[PDB]
Amino acid sequence: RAIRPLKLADYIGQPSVREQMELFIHAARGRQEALDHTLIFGPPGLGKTTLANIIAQEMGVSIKSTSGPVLERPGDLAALLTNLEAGDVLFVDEIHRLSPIVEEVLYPAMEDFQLDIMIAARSIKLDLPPFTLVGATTRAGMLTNPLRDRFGIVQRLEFYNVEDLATIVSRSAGILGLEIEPQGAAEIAKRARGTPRIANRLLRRVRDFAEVRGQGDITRVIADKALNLLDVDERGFDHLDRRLLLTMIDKFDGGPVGIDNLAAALSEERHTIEDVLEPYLIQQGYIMRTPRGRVVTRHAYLHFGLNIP
Amino acid sequence: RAIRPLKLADYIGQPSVREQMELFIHAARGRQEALDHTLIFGPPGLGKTTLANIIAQEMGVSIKSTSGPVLERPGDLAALLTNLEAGDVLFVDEIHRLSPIVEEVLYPAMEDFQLDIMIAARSIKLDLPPFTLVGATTRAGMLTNPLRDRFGIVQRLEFYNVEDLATIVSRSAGILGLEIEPQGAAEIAKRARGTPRIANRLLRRVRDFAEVRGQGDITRVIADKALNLLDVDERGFDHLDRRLLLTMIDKFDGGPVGIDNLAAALSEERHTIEDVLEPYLIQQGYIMRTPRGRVVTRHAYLHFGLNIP
Amino acid sequence: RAIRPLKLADYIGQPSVREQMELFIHAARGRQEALDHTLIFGPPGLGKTTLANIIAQEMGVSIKSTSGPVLERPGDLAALLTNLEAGDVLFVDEIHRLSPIVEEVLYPAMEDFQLDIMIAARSIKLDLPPFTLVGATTRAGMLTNPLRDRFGIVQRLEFYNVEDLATIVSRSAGILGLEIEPQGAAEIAKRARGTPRIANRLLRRVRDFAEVRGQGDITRVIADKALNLLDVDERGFDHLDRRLLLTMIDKFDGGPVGIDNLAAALSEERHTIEDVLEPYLIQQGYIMRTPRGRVVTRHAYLHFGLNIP
Amino acid sequence: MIGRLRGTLAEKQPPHLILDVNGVGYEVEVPMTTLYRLPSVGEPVTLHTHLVVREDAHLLYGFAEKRERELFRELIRLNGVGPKLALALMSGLEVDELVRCVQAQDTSTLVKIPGVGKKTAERLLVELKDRFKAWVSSAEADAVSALIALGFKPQEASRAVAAVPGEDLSSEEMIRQALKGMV
Amino acid sequence: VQAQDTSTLVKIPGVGKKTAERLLVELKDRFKAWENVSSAEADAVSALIALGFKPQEASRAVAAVPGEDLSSEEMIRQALKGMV
Amino acid sequence: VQAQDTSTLVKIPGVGKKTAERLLVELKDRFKAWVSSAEADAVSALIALGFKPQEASRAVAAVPGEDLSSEEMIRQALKGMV
DNA sequence: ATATTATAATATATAATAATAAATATTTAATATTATAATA
Repeated sequence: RAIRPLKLADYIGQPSVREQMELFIHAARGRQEALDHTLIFGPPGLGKTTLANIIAQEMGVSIKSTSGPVLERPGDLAALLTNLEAGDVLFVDEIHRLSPIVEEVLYPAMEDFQLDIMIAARSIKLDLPPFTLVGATTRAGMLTNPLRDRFGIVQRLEFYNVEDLATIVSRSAGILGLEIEPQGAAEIAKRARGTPRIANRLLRRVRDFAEVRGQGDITRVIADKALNLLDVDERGFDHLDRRLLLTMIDKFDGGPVGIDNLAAALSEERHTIEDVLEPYLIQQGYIMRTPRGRVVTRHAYLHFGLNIP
Repeated sequence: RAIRPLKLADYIGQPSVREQMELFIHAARGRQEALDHTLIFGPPGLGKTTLANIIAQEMGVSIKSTSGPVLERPGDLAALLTNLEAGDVLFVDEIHRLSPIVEEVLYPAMEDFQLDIMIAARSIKLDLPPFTLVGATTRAGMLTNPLRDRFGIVQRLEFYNVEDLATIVSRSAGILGLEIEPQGAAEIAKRARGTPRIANRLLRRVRDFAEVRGQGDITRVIADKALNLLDVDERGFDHLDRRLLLTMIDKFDGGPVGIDNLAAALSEERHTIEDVLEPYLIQQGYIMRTPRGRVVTRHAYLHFGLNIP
Repeated sequence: RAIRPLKLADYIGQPSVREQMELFIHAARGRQEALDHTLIFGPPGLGKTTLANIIAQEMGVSIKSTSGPVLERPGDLAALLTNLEAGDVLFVDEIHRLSPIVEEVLYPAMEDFQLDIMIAARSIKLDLPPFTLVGATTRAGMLTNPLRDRFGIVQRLEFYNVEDLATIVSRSAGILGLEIEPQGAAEIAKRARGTPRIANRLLRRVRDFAEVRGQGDITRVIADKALNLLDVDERGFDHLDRRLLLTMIDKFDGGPVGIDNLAAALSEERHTIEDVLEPYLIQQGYIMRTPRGRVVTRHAYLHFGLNIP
Repeated sequence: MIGRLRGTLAEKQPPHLILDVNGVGYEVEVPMTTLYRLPSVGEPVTLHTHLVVREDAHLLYGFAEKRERELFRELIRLNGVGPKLALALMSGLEVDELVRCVQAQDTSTLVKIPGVGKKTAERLLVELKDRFKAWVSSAEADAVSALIALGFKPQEASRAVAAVPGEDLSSEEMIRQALKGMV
Repeated sequence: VQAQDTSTLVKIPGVGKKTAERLLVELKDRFKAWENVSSAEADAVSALIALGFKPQEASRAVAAVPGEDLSSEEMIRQALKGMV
Repeated sequence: VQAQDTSTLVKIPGVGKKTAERLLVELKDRFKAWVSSAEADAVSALIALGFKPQEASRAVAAVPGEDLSSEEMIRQALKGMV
């Protein structure tokens, strides 16, 4: 019993990017050969695992879900390669950390699916079956440049715009049997970081709100007093978001200090803080990056009605 | 005789968060279904097991308060889930410390309440009754991205608002039988240090002060006389903190400092400082942290009229 | 009147310590209220256990100070809990040096004075009479923070100034039945490296050496002879320390040089130097090691009177 | 040699018993506790047995239980224990109670046995302390492998698996019932 | 042997633990004077085993001060005072 | 006994080299009338790859490459632990 | 432009457990006798 979109056209957002993967899909259907190795880079919440399993379903192939953090040994990599067969695919997340030995093992494994490592005595000559390794990292900058060059498919996954997220809200409510007002769908679409996972979580919160505080479906006023009870503004603020904004506009006077210092002050993990912060705050352009630190714009400081000194 | 509100409405300290989780409780009650997974993080020591027990009485079901050492082996948690029933709930703690084998066992346990296990490989599929998995950690940043993204409700715990801290001080003093003042309540709220336990300790100590110095009376002047000498300050500083600040600024003039050098010069090992005194001041943000030395910020310079380099 | 006096007026400690907490508990006792937990810590060898025994002596409650490293076992912890009764006080030495099992069998006793005992086996509910733990540690920095939160009162010990050391020397020599002049008392205080109980031991040794060469009266010539035989001047510099600083002023003239360079120059192990030699000088304004290296005041040069700009 | 008898009782002269197994009677003694479980004269009985060979004699000892034979044999392997001592011990107290007292290493409950010195009691308890152990279908193997993957030991898992649910049940419910237990 | 410490015995090569308690027991067995339960008591014993007590000190403490027709918490309390 | 083999007897538990070699010595007069190279190569390759030495040999011996190449028997041996 | 050293990982000395093989040690059963505690 899963809500999960099992269709290509469900993720109709980023129409140029989706059409690019559609061209790659029909190229894979037309090649009937070994694909180029895929490495997609994009912030989370967009369903990159959902995208990979949609790719597998359209290929008509079985998909195994693993990640770079999961793997630690080249023997585990060999096991994962062996479990896959002809007409299979592997989803891998966050390749950005990897042992180098795994990389030189994967170099012939993606050249010609070969394995030619040392045992001296007899070396291995194992040739893997034809299956495509699909990469779904968040940022390709931190990972090694030879791997990024060697991976064939690279694409930018971006936060979805208001109309796509509203459409996803409407169809997900249709899956659960509920209905959303177009204005409420639009406001929670431009909110929730423009990401279908966060949009669906917000949909669940607002539908529970309408289950108790409301007496029916969610309308614009239902969603508005939901965000009033959720303490969320028109931009999609959080209590932690408001506190961090207040600290870097007031305590540090623009916050020209490193992300490590503010994260330690908040006692927040670096990766979680940056994943929450950078995409929505950069697409709004409230805060840029300096080597001194992640200093704010004048517009962000004026957002709270405060004039820049 | 611990301090504990009986009901969720009786729980006071996070009124917006309390209203949100009351909405979730009534959503569980009205829908006649097990409540979603609730992620809890914030202060390390707050008696979260007792609050989970209160939620259990609100549900009217049993919650097995379990932690990392309890569920370090997948067999123990599997047995506890087998004794768990429909509409029940399981408190889980130290999820971050738990092994990834626990994580893969708990993937189908919350994923529509199933269980898949391997036995020349053979697969065995098991089912689980619906329940409310409760995940509470001291820090939620170590939670893996697919696991946290697959969860539902995420709830944040934090120290109370200053007026709401003052109300908590008043209620605890009424419990303790102290003849406290609202000005004294706001005083101790300013002294609450973000921790309810040390707050109640301060209520006990000012009650002793009113017993031995005044005639059993707690007023603003009595609270000031009790908490304006030695390791006290209206903001939260101590004479230990003032000594540390003065010894840093007279030696290195607000520059990079050696931590071993500081421990030697203060006649005080750096460990306790970075365990209690430094984390609170960095929680206030008043010390900016570098990999080449800890420096106080402009707030401490403004406290003593010091320049900015 | 003993080797360690048991009277609060007979020990001239820190004025804040001499004023606040023992007067507080003197005026608070007799209320039929169990005293809460109190911590004392600082430099080693300062008789924190003896000070706790003193405090319990004025409290008039049965008390026996036991060393934590001696009592590794929770069974003996239960023995000490059952040896005492309602409203009693207990002094523990080096709580941070306990095996953890003592700690988790001690937490419910701090919670609700409850000794939860494990034996389908079930735990048994074994209540405890009201009691009090008095903490006396050299450094409890690695102790668990929730145990700090259960504890109420903490006092530090610091390097006492020359007036307090002189008064301590005078009162302890009056206990010893000495005829030391106030100038000799100041000389003994300055010869002692602070540390009031270790200062008492040093005064005992000086008294014995003076009685070897004369009577109980101490003259400035007797103080000079004691400094010569102990090879430590009135500045407190050790003979090894004096030789090393003479080599440093004869080589680099107090310039900022590396710790490894001077360690190789003096043919001495650097870690022992760091934990022994410079600490005594660096509580005061003598050694100012920087990111470039060690800096020495000219007041340290006043022992020989040679300095550079 | 002799491990068990399944024969017919001939006469009862306690403690000495004669067991006519196919025409020939067997000189065997049983403890008075086993006297409380012997059948009548002429009735068949199955006795777990074990012989003792001496320099000048062969002595036959037969018990109602195999485990009683094993405990008797381990008592005889002790350097200071004769058959008369072991018969006195088991005529005083029964087997698993003595096992738990060996876990207890208590002399009070064993001194009361007639003819037994305290020194004998502590030496036997100390040299008998617990070094011993305390006293598949598709669904069975699937549960065993599942609990092995869950961290349970195979011997620990098997005793919880095969005890409560029946034979050839549904794997989910029988794994559920196996994991129903707690310690 | 009159102090009953096996640690001094076992450091000698060829001497293990079992030989050490044999020497202790069979010499204390009269040679070395001259120089040359209920549910509550079982619950108490099990609690002591779970709290680090070896069974002999959990045994003779019960034997010295047995509890009769009264609840567990007080005779275990005076037994804990008793073993001191 | 006819082949004067010792290591075959030694692998039996409780058998020393001297015991088996003596058994040879008296049995040669008592009796009057009366896996491949790739198997070890796969184990060595798995050990150097990172696999634990005894479970790797378990996977190798579960489905050996007696009638097929070393790479394919490694391929089907990695089926076991998945 | 050199070191330096304030923070960040790291690798093994020292706790532990698990076969194992040389080196041993190899006697209790019956019965008087004498205390010994309890007893007409």
